[PDB]
Amino acid sequence: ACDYTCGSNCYSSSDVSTAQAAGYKLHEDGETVGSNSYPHEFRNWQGFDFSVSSPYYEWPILSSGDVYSGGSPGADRVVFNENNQLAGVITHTGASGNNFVECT
Ligand SMILES: Nc1nc2c(ncn2[C@@H]2O[C@H](CO)[C@@H](O)[C@H]2OP(=O)(O)O)c(=O)[nH]1
Ligand SMILES: [Ca+2]
Repeated sequence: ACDYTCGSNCYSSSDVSTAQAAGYKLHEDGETVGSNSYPHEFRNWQGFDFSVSSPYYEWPILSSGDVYSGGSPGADRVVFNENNQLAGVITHTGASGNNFVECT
């Protein structure tokens, strides 16, 4: 069980796909939701080793299973590129400061 584990949140590949589709849709229409304007470009400061090509975009994936629509983001995120490919799943949980750690 769990294709991705961010902290204690367990996500299946289906949860990730759904979250990605919603994030990508907004990106291609040029729209954003939430105070931090999601989805927004992800600069990958930490140099995560994503295999897919940049640019990258940060989009919240909620543990409640709902698609993000502007409320509180939480700590988990799906990163995808303009080719609509999954770059990876990361979280703020377990990281210090304003950094991320990859979900296992
Ligand atoms: N932690 C972090 N924030 C990022 C990254 N890429 C983009 N951001 C967010 O997007 C802005 C533009 O690069 C940054 O100031 C940062 O704002 P936040 O800390 O407000 O999320 C990244 O790799 N790591
Ligand atoms: Ca952020």
